[PDB]
Amino acid sequence: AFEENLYCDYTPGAAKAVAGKDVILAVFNAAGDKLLAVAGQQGLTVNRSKDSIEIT
Amino acid sequence: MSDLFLELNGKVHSLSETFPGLSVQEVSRQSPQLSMETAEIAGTDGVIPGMTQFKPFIFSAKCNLQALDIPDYHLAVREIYEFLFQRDSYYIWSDQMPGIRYEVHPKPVDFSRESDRVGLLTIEFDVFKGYAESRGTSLDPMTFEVDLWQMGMNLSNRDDLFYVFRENTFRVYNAGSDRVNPLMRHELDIAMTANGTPTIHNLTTGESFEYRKELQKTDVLLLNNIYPLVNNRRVGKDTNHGIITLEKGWNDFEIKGVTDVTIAFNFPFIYR
Repeated sequence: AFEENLYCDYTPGAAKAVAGKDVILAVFNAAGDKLLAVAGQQGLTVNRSKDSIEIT
Repeated sequence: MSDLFLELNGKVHSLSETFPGLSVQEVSRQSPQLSMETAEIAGTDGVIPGMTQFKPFIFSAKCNLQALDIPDYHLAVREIYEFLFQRDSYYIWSDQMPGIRYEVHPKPVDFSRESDRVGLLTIEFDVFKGYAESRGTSLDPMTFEVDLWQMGMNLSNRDDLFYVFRENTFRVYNAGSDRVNPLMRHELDIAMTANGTPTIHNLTTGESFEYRKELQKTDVLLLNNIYPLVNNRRVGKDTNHGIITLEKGWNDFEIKGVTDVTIAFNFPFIYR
C-alpha cells in the first residue's frame, strides 16, 4: 500500500464494477411506514423498454 | 425532402413551414379513373363504348406531427384542422413535381395518436375536375427565371412555342393531354385586335368563329370560354355562335377578313 504506488494503485477513482449481491429489491409494507427487503433474494432483473414509431 | 404547397386566397403556404412540427413523409396520386359509357344490347357479346370520361380522383400525402408536449399536440391538431378544411376548393402541388397543380377539396382524415407527442396522418384531397393543370398558363414565358416549368410537361424539344401571333396563318401548340374545349368547363381565352371583319378558322379541328361587324385596331375582341366580347361588351348576337377548340399537339389557325392581326392565346395545359 506504499512505495509511491509504484506497482500497487490504491487510489480510488471509480468502482469499475458492482457486485450483484450489493443491489437488492425492497418493497413498502401495506402501511407504507417501513421498507422491507425481500428475504432470500438470489436474482434480480429490471427491464425498461421503449416503443418505436416508423416515420419512413 | 418532400413538402406540399397550398394556394389559398392568393397566398402560397408551405405545409411544413406553416406547422414546424408537421413534416410530409410521402406523396402519391391515384391513377386517372377512366370510365367508358357502356351500352349493352341483350343477346350480344360485350358492350358498345360511348365516350370515354374521367372521374374525380384522390391525391394523398402521408405525414407525421411531432409536438413538444401534449397541450402543444392538441393545439397543433386543432390548427391543422382549421388550416386544411376551408369553405371552398383551393390549389395544391408538391416538391417532387412543382410544375403541376391540382384544384382540390379536403377529405375527413383522423389523426392516429401513436405516443403522447407524435401523431401520424394521411391527408387525402379529392380532385373533382378529373385532371391536373399546369401552374402557369400559356401566356407565361418559357424562361428559366419564371421558375414555373419543369420536365415531363410534354414541352416539345424540337421547336419554339409562342402564343402571340402577328400574321393571318400560324400554328399553336397545345401541350396538354386533353383537347381544350370551353364547353367542357375548360379555361381558354383569345384576345385579338385587328382591322376589318374577322373570321378565325381552326383547320385541324375544323372549327370557325365568325364576327359579323367591322373592327378597328383600338377595339379588342376577347373570347373567354363561351363568351365573345368587344371592350367587355357581350356581342353574341352578332356572331355565328361557333367556338374554337385546341386539339392535342399542333393546330393550324387561319384568320380571314382583317389585316395587321394581333392574336394571343391564354389557356392552361390539361394533364392527367
